[PDB]
Amino acid sequence: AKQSLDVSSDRRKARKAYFTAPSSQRRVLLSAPLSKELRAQYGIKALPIRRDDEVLVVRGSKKGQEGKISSVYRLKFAVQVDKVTKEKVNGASVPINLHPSKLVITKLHLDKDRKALIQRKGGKLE
Amino acid sequence: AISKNLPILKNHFRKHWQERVKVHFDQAGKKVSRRNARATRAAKIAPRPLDLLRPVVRAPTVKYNRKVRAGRGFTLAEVKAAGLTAAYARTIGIAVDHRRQNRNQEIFDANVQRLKEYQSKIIVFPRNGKAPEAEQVLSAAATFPI
Amino acid sequence: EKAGHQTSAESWGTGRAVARIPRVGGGGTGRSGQGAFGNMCRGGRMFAPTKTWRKWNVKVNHNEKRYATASAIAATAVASLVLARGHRVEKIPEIPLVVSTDLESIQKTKEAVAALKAVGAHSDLLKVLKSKKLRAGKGKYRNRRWTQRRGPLVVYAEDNGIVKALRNVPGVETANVASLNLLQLAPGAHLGRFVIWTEAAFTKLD
Amino acid sequence: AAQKSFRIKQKMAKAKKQNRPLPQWIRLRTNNTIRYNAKRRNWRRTKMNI
RNA sequence: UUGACCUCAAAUCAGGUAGGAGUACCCGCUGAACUUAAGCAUAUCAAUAAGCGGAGGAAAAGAAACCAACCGGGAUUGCCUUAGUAACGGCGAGUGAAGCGGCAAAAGCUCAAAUUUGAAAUCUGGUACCUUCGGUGCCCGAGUUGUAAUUUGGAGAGGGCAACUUUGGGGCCGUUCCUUGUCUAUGUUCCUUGGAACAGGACGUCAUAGAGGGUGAGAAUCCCGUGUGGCGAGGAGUGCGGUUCUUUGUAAAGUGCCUUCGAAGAGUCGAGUUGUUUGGGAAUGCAGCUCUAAGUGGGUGGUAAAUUCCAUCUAAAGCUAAAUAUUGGCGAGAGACCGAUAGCGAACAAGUACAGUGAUGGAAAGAUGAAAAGAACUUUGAAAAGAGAGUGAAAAAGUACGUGAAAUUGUUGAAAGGGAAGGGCAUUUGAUCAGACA
RNA sequence: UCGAAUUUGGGUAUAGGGGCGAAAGACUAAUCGAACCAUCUAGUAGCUGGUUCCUGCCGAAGUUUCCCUCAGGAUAGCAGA
RNA sequence: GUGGAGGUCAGUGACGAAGCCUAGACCGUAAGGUCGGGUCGAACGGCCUCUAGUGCAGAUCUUGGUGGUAGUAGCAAAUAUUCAAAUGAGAACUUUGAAGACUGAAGUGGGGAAAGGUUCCACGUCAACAGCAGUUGGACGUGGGUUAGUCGAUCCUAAGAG
RNA sequence: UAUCUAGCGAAACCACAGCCAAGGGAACGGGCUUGGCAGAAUCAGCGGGGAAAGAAGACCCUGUUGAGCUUGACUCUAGUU
RNA sequence: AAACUUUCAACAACGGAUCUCUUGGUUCUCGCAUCGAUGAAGAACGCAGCGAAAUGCGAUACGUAAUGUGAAUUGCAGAAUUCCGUGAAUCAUCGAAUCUUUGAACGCACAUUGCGCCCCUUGGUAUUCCAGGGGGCAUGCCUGUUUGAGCGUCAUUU
Ligand SMILES: [Mg+2]
Ligand SMILES: [Mg+2]
Ligand SMILES: [Mg+2]
Ligand SMILES: [Mg+2]
Ligand SMILES: [Mg+2]
Ligand SMILES: [Mg+2]
Ligand SMILES: [Mg+2]
Ligand SMILES: [Mg+2]
Ligand SMILES: [Mg+2]
Ligand SMILES: [Mg+2]
Ligand SMILES: [Mg+2]
Ligand SMILES: [Mg+2]
Ligand SMILES: [Mg+2]
Ligand SMILES: [Mg+2]
Ligand SMILES: [Mg+2]
Ligand SMILES: [Mg+2]
Ligand SMILES: [Mg+2]
Ligand SMILES: [Mg+2]
Ligand SMILES: [Mg+2]
Ligand SMILES: [Mg+2]
Ligand SMILES: [Mg+2]
Ligand SMILES: [Mg+2]
Ligand SMILES: [Mg+2]
Ligand SMILES: [Mg+2]
Ligand SMILES: [Mg+2]
Ligand SMILES: [Mg+2]
Ligand SMILES: [Mg+2]
Ligand SMILES: [Mg+2]
Ligand SMILES: [Mg+2]
Ligand SMILES: [Mg+2]
Ligand SMILES: [Mg+2]
Ligand SMILES: [Mg+2]
Ligand SMILES: [Mg+2]
Ligand SMILES: [Mg+2]
Ligand SMILES: [Mg+2]
Ligand SMILES: [Mg+2]
Ligand SMILES: [Mg+2]
Ligand SMILES: [Mg+2]
Ligand SMILES: [Mg+2]
Ligand SMILES: [Mg+2]
Ligand SMILES: [Mg+2]
Ligand SMILES: [Mg+2]
Ligand SMILES: [Mg+2]
Ligand SMILES: [Mg+2]
Ligand SMILES: [Mg+2]
Ligand SMILES: [Mg+2]
Ligand SMILES: [Mg+2]
Ligand SMILES: [Mg+2]
Ligand SMILES: [Mg+2]
Ligand SMILES: [Mg+2]
Ligand SMILES: [Mg+2]
Ligand SMILES: [Mg+2]
Ligand SMILES: [Mg+2]
Ligand SMILES: [Mg+2]
Ligand SMILES: [Mg+2]
Ligand SMILES: [Mg+2]
Ligand SMILES: [Mg+2]
Ligand SMILES: [Mg+2]
Ligand SMILES: [Mg+2]
Ligand SMILES: [Mg+2]
Ligand SMILES: [Mg+2]
Ligand SMILES: [Mg+2]
Ligand SMILES: [Mg+2]
Ligand SMILES: [Mg+2]
Ligand SMILES: [Mg+2]
Ligand SMILES: [Mg+2]
Ligand SMILES: [Mg+2]
Ligand SMILES: [Mg+2]
Ligand SMILES: [Mg+2]
Ligand SMILES: [Mg+2]
Ligand SMILES: [Mg+2]
Ligand SMILES: [Mg+2]
Ligand SMILES: [Mg+2]
Ligand SMILES: [Mg+2]
Ligand SMILES: [Mg+2]
Ligand SMILES: [Mg+2]
Ligand SMILES: [Mg+2]
Ligand SMILES: [Mg+2]
Ligand SMILES: [Mg+2]
Ligand SMILES: [Mg+2]
Ligand SMILES: [Mg+2]
Ligand SMILES: [Mg+2]
Ligand SMILES: [Mg+2]
Ligand SMILES: [Mg+2]
Ligand SMILES: [Mg+2]
Ligand SMILES: [Mg+2]
Ligand SMILES: [Mg+2]
Ligand SMILES: [Mg+2]
Ligand SMILES: [Mg+2]
Ligand SMILES: [Mg+2]
Ligand SMILES: [Mg+2]
Ligand SMILES: [Mg+2]
Ligand SMILES: [Mg+2]
Ligand SMILES: [Mg+2]
Ligand SMILES: [Mg+2]
Ligand SMILES: [Mg+2]
Ligand SMILES: [Mg+2]
Ligand SMILES: [Mg+2]
Ligand SMILES: [Mg+2]
Ligand SMILES: [Mg+2]
Ligand SMILES: [Mg+2]
Ligand SMILES: [Mg+2]
Ligand SMILES: [Mg+2]
Ligand SMILES: [Mg+2]
Ligand SMILES: [Mg+2]
Ligand SMILES: [Mg+2]
Ligand SMILES: [Mg+2]
Ligand SMILES: [Mg+2]
Ligand SMILES: [Mg+2]
Ligand SMILES: [Mg+2]
Ligand SMILES: [Mg+2]
Ligand SMILES: [Mg+2]
Ligand SMILES: [Mg+2]
Ligand SMILES: [Mg+2]
Ligand SMILES: [Mg+2]
Ligand SMILES: [Mg+2]
Ligand SMILES: [Mg+2]
Ligand SMILES: [Mg+2]
Ligand SMILES: [Mg+2]
Ligand SMILES: [Mg+2]
Ligand SMILES: [Mg+2]
Ligand SMILES: [Mg+2]
Ligand SMILES: [Mg+2]
Ligand SMILES: [Mg+2]
Ligand SMILES: [Mg+2]
Ligand SMILES: [Mg+2]
Ligand SMILES: [Mg+2]
Ligand SMILES: [Mg+2]
Ligand SMILES: [Mg+2]
Ligand SMILES: [Mg+2]
Ligand SMILES: [Mg+2]
Ligand SMILES: [Mg+2]
Ligand SMILES: [Mg+2]
Ligand SMILES: [Mg+2]
Ligand SMILES: [Mg+2]
Ligand SMILES: [Mg+2]
Ligand SMILES: [Mg+2]
Ligand SMILES: [Mg+2]
Ligand SMILES: [Mg+2]
Ligand SMILES: [Mg+2]
Ligand SMILES: [Mg+2]
Ligand SMILES: [Mg+2]
Ligand SMILES: [Mg+2]
Ligand SMILES: [Mg+2]
Ligand SMILES: [Mg+2]
Ligand SMILES: [Mg+2]
Ligand SMILES: [Mg+2]
Ligand SMILES: [Mg+2]
Ligand SMILES: [Mg+2]
Ligand SMILES: [Mg+2]
Ligand SMILES: [Mg+2]
Ligand SMILES: [Mg+2]
Ligand SMILES: [Mg+2]
Ligand SMILES: [Mg+2]
Ligand SMILES: [Mg+2]
Ligand SMILES: [Mg+2]
Ligand SMILES: [Mg+2]
Ligand SMILES: [Mg+2]
Ligand SMILES: [Mg+2]
Ligand SMILES: [Mg+2]
Ligand SMILES: [Mg+2]
Ligand SMILES: [Mg+2]
Ligand SMILES: [Mg+2]
Ligand SMILES: [Mg+2]
Ligand SMILES: [Mg+2]
Ligand SMILES: [Mg+2]
Ligand SMILES: [Mg+2]
Ligand SMILES: [Mg+2]
Ligand SMILES: [Mg+2]
Ligand SMILES: [Mg+2]
Ligand SMILES: [Mg+2]
Ligand SMILES: [Mg+2]
Ligand SMILES: [Mg+2]
Ligand SMILES: [Mg+2]
Ligand SMILES: [Mg+2]
Ligand SMILES: [Mg+2]
Ligand SMILES: [Mg+2]
Ligand SMILES: [Mg+2]
Ligand SMILES: [Mg+2]
Ligand SMILES: [Mg+2]
Ligand SMILES: [Mg+2]
Ligand SMILES: [Mg+2]
Ligand SMILES: [Mg+2]
Ligand SMILES: [Mg+2]
Ligand SMILES: [Mg+2]
Ligand SMILES: [Mg+2]
Ligand SMILES: [Mg+2]
Ligand SMILES: [Mg+2]
Ligand SMILES: [Mg+2]
Ligand SMILES: [Mg+2]
Ligand SMILES: [Mg+2]
Ligand SMILES: [Mg+2]
Ligand SMILES: [Mg+2]
Ligand SMILES: [Mg+2]
Ligand SMILES: [Mg+2]
Ligand SMILES: [Mg+2]
Ligand SMILES: [Mg+2]
Ligand SMILES: [Mg+2]
Ligand SMILES: [Mg+2]
Ligand SMILES: [Mg+2]
Ligand SMILES: [Mg+2]
Ligand SMILES: [Mg+2]
Ligand SMILES: [Mg+2]
Ligand SMILES: [Mg+2]
Ligand SMILES: [Mg+2]
Ligand SMILES: [Mg+2]
Ligand SMILES: [Mg+2]
Ligand SMILES: [Mg+2]
Ligand SMILES: [Mg+2]
Ligand SMILES: [Mg+2]
Ligand SMILES: [Mg+2]
Ligand SMILES: [Mg+2]
Ligand SMILES: [Mg+2]
Ligand SMILES: [Mg+2]
Ligand SMILES: [Mg+2]
Ligand SMILES: [Mg+2]
Repeated sequence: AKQSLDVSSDRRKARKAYFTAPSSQRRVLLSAPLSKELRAQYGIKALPIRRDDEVLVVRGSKKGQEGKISSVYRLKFAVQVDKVTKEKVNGASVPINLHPSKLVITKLHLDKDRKALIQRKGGKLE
Repeated sequence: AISKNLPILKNHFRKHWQERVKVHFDQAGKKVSRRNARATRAAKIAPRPLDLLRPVVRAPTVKYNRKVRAGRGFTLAEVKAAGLTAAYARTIGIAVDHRRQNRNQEIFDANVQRLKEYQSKIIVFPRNGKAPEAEQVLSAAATFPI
Repeated sequence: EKAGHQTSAESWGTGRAVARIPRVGGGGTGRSGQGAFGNMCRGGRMFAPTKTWRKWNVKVNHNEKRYATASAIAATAVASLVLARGHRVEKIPEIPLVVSTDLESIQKTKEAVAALKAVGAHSDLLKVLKSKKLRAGKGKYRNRRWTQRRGPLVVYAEDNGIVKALRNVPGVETANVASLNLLQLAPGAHLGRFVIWTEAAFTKLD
Repeated sequence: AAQKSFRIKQKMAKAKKQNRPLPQWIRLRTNNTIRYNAKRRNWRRTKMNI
């Protein structure tokens, strides 16, 4: 139940905000949940995906697969795992587009900032 | 366009009236806005009480002189007789009317006693600093009904 | 109000083998020549276009109003009307359903639901939930997307956390005796809302 | 015409430069939506009116 | 001869201000006709549209030359009402206010006319320094053809007498207000259908969070958010809460009594006439021309005049918040609203493309799929393409792309037809089908 | 008709109750007994045309009177409820 | 019978909603209602109420789409064409050579003003266009190209503007 | 030219349509009634008919509809005296 | 009997109705007060490694400076030194700048990339001519500064 006078339940206002969201906003929209292990490891539930993270597809056809995020394709609202790809007729390979909400994070890529973030949310780390 | 046994009506709609229709859609709006406006004035105004002291007054004409009714301000005579000056009575939340004249003793004693009871039932904080928080009674009209 | 009328379109008069609506003037665009203004023309003004000074609200006599809500309260007893209204109430102690005043002071949702269940509301809370449907109409994309049933009405005397504990459970509505609203006492003008009266509230009724 | 002002020769220059087909690479962009050049002009079909 | 004064000039003189835009709402000017009157000229539309000048966040109005006639009221604005009334009106058609009462908001004042005359006490500019929205010193200049203090009708001023009572200007930190940043619950466990589970079943958890959107199909618990709170950042500012430094002062103000006074706006008020306007009627406002006052005067008192009274304000100079307005602008929350021939003309490279000498006119046009996975390769072909293949859940989705009606068309099948066709009741024949037996 | 009251380019002036007219109401951008553009404007229309589902019950008038009335109104009458 | 709104049936649905098709079935006097099958792909209905931008054959109705007409009218002004080679998938129409003709310097020749604005030139090239065609083009694609003390403008004045 | 061919390919118009005689009928029917009759599918011509097509009759009347123009028609007006 | 015409159906055409969609429209309400000579609004021409347009910008040209984020951008190429970092980004924010030709539009004109004047400076043997660089010159009005005009007019000279 919305209660502030500055949230809008308007379904049109929302969809516009999502599709027209700027790159910086999509980073946080493209959040993946950490894996069971990593969650008790960091006291933290999920994190904005980033490139050299390690991930396991826990939904869809590529259920079970895993790999490193090759590129975050913020434009496409889609993340690409280099290891999860299509071959074509002409043999050629092509990335599949994956969504962070259907992935799980297994090994983080830690920055000075990536840590301070985990601590900003109230986590612990190794 | 005259027919049947109907009362002759006078519906003045021959100018471009549809141009000047005022629907008070903002009726609930402006009440919410008026309530908030007073809740801010209340808080700006320290423990002072939103309104000023109004006098008794006998309503004009042969139709309303039975009733008595809050007037504008207290006349220079009543203010003096009740023992204070015009200039100061204003800073004490008392409304003074330089225009009203006193011709009726009854009303006169009435308002001078109205000023006594007002003075006796307020407290005027010092100019210094202290500001001994004493919580606002909100009207004054309600406090000293007519 | 300016819709349909953003044209300087004239009739062509008769004598041109073509019907005599106003028509767009000029050339080079294929709008040029098309019927205009008319309520039967593509692009025209509509017939008797809607206006904001339509009567929206309605005056009901204050007293007729009370009679209505009084009556709506009266029938929150009468087991049959409540059943006939939806409202799975076969397994409740009695009607009216008066509950301990300790209900008004419950702060936490899970503890609230758990008592509602304890006193018999279980089946009705389940009617909602098992009933949420995608609204059939175009309303479904006009901020009226889902749909559901109406749960019990919990009437309190003093709000001490109860209104916040229940707010987020589907279908349950809370109300303060001194108020009381015909729209909840009789949703969609059917009588017999399942009401759980706190005891404090029950006595204040009188 | 055949001995013009710079203002006119300039307008024609900007004209020329708009008379080109679509740069085909655009057709490939994500969410691309432009199919052909819909403002293409031709000297013997639509005169530019100075 | 030299120095002023008055009035008038010039500078690429020192510093500034005006234009233009926009215009929803606001202050003015100007100003129709369609229309209504079943004709029409007065009237009406309308003191409206078009035209012109000027402002603001509001504008304007505003501290009574007011309303009244009462036991009187007491700036303005606005609502509810007064009232479709008083009144105006080829008294036709039509028109049409105000006082009182309730309410919203409230707030009050300052010039002119005075001898500072034992001291122009006042002020722009330059300049140096400073604690720079400003202060100080100094110097030009303004100003006596009057710049300050004092006073504003409610008063008030000069005398004389008698007593009390009261304060100014800074720092600095908060709060307040404005802009902002970040963080803050709970399943992705099993089974089934599926290309995809976000679907049904099973077992759970959170809930001051089951608003909403995203994600391969209806997702509280997958993601972002929501709820509740927490931690910050940058501003503004004298509202007020704290503090703290200067004492501004031989300063300024309030009140009682006695005495003398008591200045109060002119080509204006007013009057004639003309025109316009108004419900305003022997004339409601406004303007033009002519006439033009007074001081126990002047104005008003909704029927002209003469006389006598009475009531009531104080014009011809001025400022001022709120309640009020708002089809514009900036930012937000919404809807028993429209759903691509609808809704704004425009959901799209739409005020586009196109037309016109120009003023102007002004369209059409959304949807493959979860994903291009947008068809490798073979074969026939000059090519486009066809045929295989291949992708896909599906090509009964192939960038002619969701569904894909109708008119209309090709093919196939059946049937009828000697100047139309189609229809009614009825039955033969052919085709086709329900139900009921038990 | 064809050496001039000749033909013609460019520039320039005249603008809508106005222009220009060796005069035809001619010409004034395919527009002229009053140009084009927008707006007042959804101008008015006693006249013309159209006015969208089913069934059930009842069921007319073209006559009276007055009308600048005679292709229209009011009035009574007939009709339904 | 339709669009939307309150209530309810814990209604239907990706194991196929809505829609569309169907000289198949059934209910109603009728407006209509129900079902089967096929196509289809994400929503939708019954009942009590509420609500209106709520029902079409017509309006020389609005917008869009489509016929009969009909392979029809027609593609006849400007004297006119022909033989071969080359190219090309393809040649009445391109290119070359040969012939026959025309305009007949008051030009169908050689330049310019106004107007266009790249049509000029080259290379490539035929989906549309050039009312037969096309290998050609003023088409399409891709490039190149306009050199000034003396040629113009710029300066002057004209009617006139201001 | 038409006409036959190859390529290219419109428009008007269209309630449904297309054989007559008489009758009656809104007083000149393709349809209705009674007769005559009546056989696929077609090409070139043709101007009898389709009261053919082309424009909501310019004539004529009606409308309490206009407008250009005139005048001792009503009512005014710039100007002028 | 074909053909042809007609009717029904299946499959294929034509056409885009229907159903379901919706970053749009429409209406209501709340909050707020900010264009311009410090050159606005509007116009023109330009600007990317590969752009015609839309959007954005101005020869510093899909951007420069700053600040927050904390690793993209992505149609292709690309740089690679930018990933425990004064640091990715077609990011957000925006307080600093650049801001052609114009426009109230201001040296004059303007169907002209037309024609003057002044100052500083540089080169050409140059205060004077030519060329490059910089900075300037519209109108009305107010206050003041300076320089003036008039038997308008006061005094003061010998
Ligand atoms: Mg929050
Ligand atoms: Mg966030
Ligand atoms: Mg986070
Ligand atoms: Mg991206
Ligand atoms: Mg995705
Ligand atoms: Mg009657
Ligand atoms: Mg009215
Ligand atoms: Mg009218
Ligand atoms: Mg409003
Ligand atoms: Mg309000
Ligand atoms: Mg108040
Ligand atoms: Mg009294
Ligand atoms: Mg009274
Ligand atoms: Mg204090
Ligand atoms: Mg309108
Ligand atoms: Mg119009
Ligand atoms: Mg026609
Ligand atoms: Mg139309
Ligand atoms: Mg419309
Ligand atoms: Mg209408
Ligand atoms: Mg009632
Ligand atoms: Mg709980
Ligand atoms: Mg659930
Ligand atoms: Mg439902
Ligand atoms: Mg709906
Ligand atoms: Mg729907
Ligand atoms: Mg529907
Ligand atoms: Mg030339
Ligand atoms: Mg043009
Ligand atoms: Mg031109
Ligand atoms: Mg100067
Ligand atoms: Mg202006
Ligand atoms: Mg104006
Ligand atoms: Mg007028
Ligand atoms: Mg009108
Ligand atoms: Mg009338
Ligand atoms: Mg009339
Ligand atoms: Mg009439
Ligand atoms: Mg008339
Ligand atoms: Mg009227
Ligand atoms: Mg008038
Ligand atoms: Mg009006
Ligand atoms: Mg106007
Ligand atoms: Mg203001
Ligand atoms: Mg402003
Ligand atoms: Mg205000
Ligand atoms: Mg006064
Ligand atoms: Mg008053
Ligand atoms: Mg009356
Ligand atoms: Mg009347
Ligand atoms: Mg009036
Ligand atoms: Mg009125
Ligand atoms: Mg009152
Ligand atoms: Mg004040
Ligand atoms: Mg004093
Ligand atoms: Mg003074
Ligand atoms: Mg599964
Ligand atoms: Mg979904
Ligand atoms: Mg979805
Ligand atoms: Mg659903
Ligand atoms: Mg969701
Ligand atoms: Mg949900
Ligand atoms: Mg939840
Ligand atoms: Mg949630
Ligand atoms: Mg969550
Ligand atoms: Mg800031
Ligand atoms: Mg006065
Ligand atoms: Mg006179
Ligand atoms: Mg006037
Ligand atoms: Mg009178
Ligand atoms: Mg008058
Ligand atoms: Mg008097
Ligand atoms: Mg008198
Ligand atoms: Mg009085
Ligand atoms: Mg003043
Ligand atoms: Mg004022
Ligand atoms: Mg608005
Ligand atoms: Mg709201
Ligand atoms: Mg909104
Ligand atoms: Mg549209
Ligand atoms: Mg349509
Ligand atoms: Mg509609
Ligand atoms: Mg349109
Ligand atoms: Mg869209
Ligand atoms: Mg568009
Ligand atoms: Mg335009
Ligand atoms: Mg355009
Ligand atoms: Mg187009
Ligand atoms: Mg689709
Ligand atoms: Mg489509
Ligand atoms: Mg898709
Ligand atoms: Mg798609
Ligand atoms: Mg193969
Ligand atoms: Mg094969
Ligand atoms: Mg194939
Ligand atoms: Mg499937
Ligand atoms: Mg399918
Ligand atoms: Mg296929
Ligand atoms: Mg499909
Ligand atoms: Mg394809
Ligand atoms: Mg399709
Ligand atoms: Mg025959
Ligand atoms: Mg039969
Ligand atoms: Mg049996
Ligand atoms: Mg005239
Ligand atoms: Mg005229
Ligand atoms: Mg004139
Ligand atoms: Mg024309
Ligand atoms: Mg005229
Ligand atoms: Mg023209
Ligand atoms: Mg109409
Ligand atoms: Mg008539
Ligand atoms: Mg008529
Ligand atoms: Mg009936
Ligand atoms: Mg009968
Ligand atoms: Mg008469
Ligand atoms: Mg008559
Ligand atoms: Mg008739
Ligand atoms: Mg009668
Ligand atoms: Mg009867
Ligand atoms: Mg419905
Ligand atoms: Mg469908
Ligand atoms: Mg079928
Ligand atoms: Mg069938
Ligand atoms: Mg059946
Ligand atoms: Mg049937
Ligand atoms: Mg049945
Ligand atoms: Mg079926
Ligand atoms: Mg089926
Ligand atoms: Mg289906
Ligand atoms: Mg779908
Ligand atoms: Mg339902
Ligand atoms: Mg109903
Ligand atoms: Mg309708
Ligand atoms: Mg019909
Ligand atoms: Mg029908
Ligand atoms: Mg329809
Ligand atoms: Mg139809
Ligand atoms: Mg029809
Ligand atoms: Mg009909
Ligand atoms: Mg039709
Ligand atoms: Mg046809
Ligand atoms: Mg052919
Ligand atoms: Mg032929
Ligand atoms: Mg011919
Ligand atoms: Mg020939
Ligand atoms: Mg010859
Ligand atoms: Mg050969
Ligand atoms: Mg030939
Ligand atoms: Mg030969
Ligand atoms: Mg030869
Ligand atoms: Mg010859
Ligand atoms: Mg010659
Ligand atoms: Mg010759
Ligand atoms: Mg020649
Ligand atoms: Mg040449
Ligand atoms: Mg050209
Ligand atoms: Mg050349
Ligand atoms: Mg060539
Ligand atoms: Mg071809
Ligand atoms: Mg061509
Ligand atoms: Mg051709
Ligand atoms: Mg061809
Ligand atoms: Mg080319
Ligand atoms: Mg080129
Ligand atoms: Mg020369
Ligand atoms: Mg020159
Ligand atoms: Mg002049
Ligand atoms: Mg022939
Ligand atoms: Mg032959
Ligand atoms: Mg042929
Ligand atoms: Mg041929
Ligand atoms: Mg032709
Ligand atoms: Mg045709
Ligand atoms: Mg018919
Ligand atoms: Mg027929
Ligand atoms: Mg016959
Ligand atoms: Mg016979
Ligand atoms: Mg006969
Ligand atoms: Mg006939
Ligand atoms: Mg016979
Ligand atoms: Mg034959
Ligand atoms: Mg024949
Ligand atoms: Mg004939
Ligand atoms: Mg014919
Ligand atoms: Mg005619
Ligand atoms: Mg007509
Ligand atoms: Mg006339
Ligand atoms: Mg005429
Ligand atoms: Mg006469
Ligand atoms: Mg005469
Ligand atoms: Mg045989
Ligand atoms: Mg059928
Ligand atoms: Mg379509
Ligand atoms: Mg639709
Ligand atoms: Mg969708
Ligand atoms: Mg909306
Ligand atoms: Mg709101
Ligand atoms: Mg570009
Ligand atoms: Mg871009
Ligand atoms: Mg920028
Ligand atoms: Mg780039
Ligand atoms: Mg690096
Ligand atoms: Mg940094
Ligand atoms: Mg940065
Ligand atoms: Mg950015
Ligand atoms: Mg620069
Ligand atoms: Mg800029
Ligand atoms: Mg100039
Ligand atoms: Mg220049
Ligand atoms: Mg010049
Ligand atoms: Mg030098
Ligand atoms: Mg030298
Ligand atoms: Mg320069
Ligand atoms: Mg001066
Ligand atoms: Mg001087």
